[PDB]
Amino acid sequence: APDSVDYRKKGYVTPVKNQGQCGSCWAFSSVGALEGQLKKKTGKLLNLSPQNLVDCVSENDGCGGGYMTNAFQYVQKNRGIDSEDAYPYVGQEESCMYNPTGKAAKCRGYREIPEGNEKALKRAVARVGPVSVAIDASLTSFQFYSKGVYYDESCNSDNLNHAVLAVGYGIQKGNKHWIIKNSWGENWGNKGYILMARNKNNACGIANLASFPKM
Ligand SMILES: *C(=O)[C@H](CCCC)NC(=O)OC1(Cc2ccccc2)CCCC1
Repeated sequence: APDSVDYRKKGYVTPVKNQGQCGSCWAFSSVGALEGQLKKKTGKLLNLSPQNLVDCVSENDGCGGGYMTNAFQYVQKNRGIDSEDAYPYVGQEESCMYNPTGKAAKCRGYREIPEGNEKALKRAVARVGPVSVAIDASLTSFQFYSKGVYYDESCNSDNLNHAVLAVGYGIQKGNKHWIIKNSWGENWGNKGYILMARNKNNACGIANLASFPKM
């Protein structure tokens, strides 16, 4: 009886969002990780504010990209992150309008998964919850994905360019996989999700930049 986990059934995941014309993949990924830990610690979750991260995380580059660890760092220093409702996503960077009245979660730090270790990533997903990850999502085969377990050998593990959220893992038709929540709208892939090959030599670099927030 193989290990399997789907945090969507557990109430750790919010509906799929859409970055729009904004390289904010990392903000949705971070918010997604924070949301999982929120549910796990407080028993309930809310939609956190990715726009809050885009505008305030000065260490990152807004619509120009950013690292999830900088996001977590920010929330800890700032002593809070706004809810999606208090700081709505507009799809482009603007001045930092963080307001403590709309706080919906806190962060006390973060941990990175040892680079390249899918086993460690598997344990983290199982012991912590949804984990922020990065991959190479530039391949056409990746972008037009619709079902099954994605695997394309050309995927370059040394070219991480898109941040996502690992909300679980398991196996389909004999092929092990990671359950990945994207931020290109539910119109993308399978209702916004995509199953990516797991234990297939770290395909797409799925484990080269994984981390989660301590809450
Ligand atoms: C996801 O929307 C962004 C898109 C960036 C627009 C150019 N991807 C991203 O943030 O990539 C990471 C950070 C980064 C950005 C640019 C060059 C190098 C690194 C890399 C993996 C996760 C975020």
